[PDB]
Amino acid sequence: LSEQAETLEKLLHHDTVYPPGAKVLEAGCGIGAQTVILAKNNPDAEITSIDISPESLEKARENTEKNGIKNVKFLQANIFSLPFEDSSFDHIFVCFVLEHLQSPEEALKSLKKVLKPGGTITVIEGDHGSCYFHPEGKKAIEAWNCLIRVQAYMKGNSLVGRQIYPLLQESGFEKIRVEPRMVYIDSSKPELVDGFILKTIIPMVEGVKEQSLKMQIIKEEEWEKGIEELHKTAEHGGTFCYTFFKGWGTKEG
Amino acid sequence: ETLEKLLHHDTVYPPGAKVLEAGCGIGAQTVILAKNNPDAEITSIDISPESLEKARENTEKNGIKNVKFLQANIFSLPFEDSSFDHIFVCFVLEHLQSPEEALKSLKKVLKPGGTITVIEGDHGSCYFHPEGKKAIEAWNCLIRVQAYMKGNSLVGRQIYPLLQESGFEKIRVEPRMVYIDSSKPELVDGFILKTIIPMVEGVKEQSLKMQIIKEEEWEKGIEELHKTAEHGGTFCYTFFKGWGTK
Repeated sequence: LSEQAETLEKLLHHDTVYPPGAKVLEAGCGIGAQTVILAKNNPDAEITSIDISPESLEKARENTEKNGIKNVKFLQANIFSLPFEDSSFDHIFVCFVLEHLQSPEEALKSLKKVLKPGGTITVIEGDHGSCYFHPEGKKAIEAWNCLIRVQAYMKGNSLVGRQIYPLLQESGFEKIRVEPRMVYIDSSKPELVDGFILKTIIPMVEGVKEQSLKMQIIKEEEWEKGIEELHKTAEHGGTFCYTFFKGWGTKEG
Repeated sequence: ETLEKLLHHDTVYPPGAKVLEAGCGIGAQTVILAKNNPDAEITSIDISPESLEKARENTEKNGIKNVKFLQANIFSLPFEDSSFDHIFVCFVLEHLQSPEEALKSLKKVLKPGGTITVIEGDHGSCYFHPEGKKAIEAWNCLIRVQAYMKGNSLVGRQIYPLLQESGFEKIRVEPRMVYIDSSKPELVDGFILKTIIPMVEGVKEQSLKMQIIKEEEWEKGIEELHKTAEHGGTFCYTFFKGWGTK
C-alpha cells in the first residue's frame, strides 16, 4: 500500500511543502502511506496524525518508525469531535478521507475549528467516476463500477473528488482553489502501467470481488472476464486515465 | 480564452513553416492557428466547399492573410509527398471510421523529420456534479448517436496507439482537461452553457427518432445539465493532445 503511495508521490504530494516549524494535522493517516511522504517532505514540521482505528495507528507508527521519521505524533480521535484546542494548528492535510464519509462537509467544518485563522487546509481525494480506458471492455467497466457501488453501500462516496470546491466553499473557507491531478497512461509509460494499473487499479478492484458477489451485483464469470479486460489496458495498444482532485482553502479571520 | 489557451497555447511553429491543417471545417481552429503563427504558410483543407466558404469569411473577418483554403480529400491528397513541414489535426479523427488510415495518408505528405499534432476530445471523460441521472442519459445519447453515425466521440484516449500504429516516432500524448467550478464563471458560461448544452441539444431530434430516450427524460436531462453550471456545481471534460514525428 505504501509503494502505491510513492507511485503518485510526484503527482499528488510533491508540492505539499509547508514552511519550517509548521504544526500540521493529518486528518486520517490510516496505515501511514501518506504520513511517511508528508513527513519526509516536511522534516521541519510538527505533525500530528489521527485516525479512528487503533489498529491502523499502530501500523502507521510502525511505518514512520521504519522510515526514520521523528516529527510525527499519533493520536486516536474522531474527526467529527477533535480533542484539540481551537485554532491550534497552522495547517490541515486531508488525503483520501472524505471518500469514506457520509457528511464530508461536517468533517471539514470540524477540522476548520482546530485550524488557526490564516492557516490552510489541503484536500486530496480520488474520483472513481473519472476512470476510463482503452480498450473499453464492457466487463472491465462492470467490474470497476462494482468498486463504486460497494463504497456507496458502505456509506462512502468514491466520487467525492469532483465536489471538493463546493465542499470547501460551503465549509466556509476562503481563497479556495481546486485543480485536477490526472494519471494518464499509454505503453510509453511502463513504470505507470505496472505501478498504477497492475499494482494499484487491478488489486483495488479485486479487493471487492467477494463483497460484490455477495451483493449479487455481478457473476463470478463476468467478474473474471472483467479482470482480464482490465489487464488488456496495461498491454500494447492500451491506455488508461484516472483523475484526482487537490484543493486548498484558507481559514478566514 | 482558457479553452483557446488550453488547447492551442503550445502549438507555435517556426517562422515560415509550411503547415497543413487537415480538416479546418468552418475555420474555428484556423483563426487560432493563424494568429498564433502569423509567419507560417498555412494550407487548410476540407472535403466541403461550403465549409471552406464559411472558413474564408471567418479568416477575412479576422484580417488573416496567411491561409490558403483548398478543397481536398484526406484519403487522396493532391499534394506531393514530403512537402509539408508540419500537419495539424483537430477534431477530425472523431468523425472517421478509419482514423488509423487517415493518419498514414497524412504522413505521406509530411516531410521526414516533420511533426503531426492531433487534438481530439473524449466524451467518455465527461462527468459532473450534481450527478443527474437524466443529464447522464442525455449526454450518453451524444456518444451513442455519434457511434451510430460511424464516428467515435471517445477517440481521444486512443491518440497514442493510433499514432504508434501509423508509424510516427518520438510520440507524446498529454491530457488537456477542462475543470470547472463556480469560481470560474468564464468557463461555466463559455464551456457549459455555450458549448456543452448546445452540443447535447444538437442530437435531440435524432435521439428521439432512434427512440433511445423519451421527450420527458430529455427535457429533465437538459435541466439537470444546467444544475452543473449553478452554485454548487462542477464540470469536467478532457481533451487529448498528441505529437508525432515522421
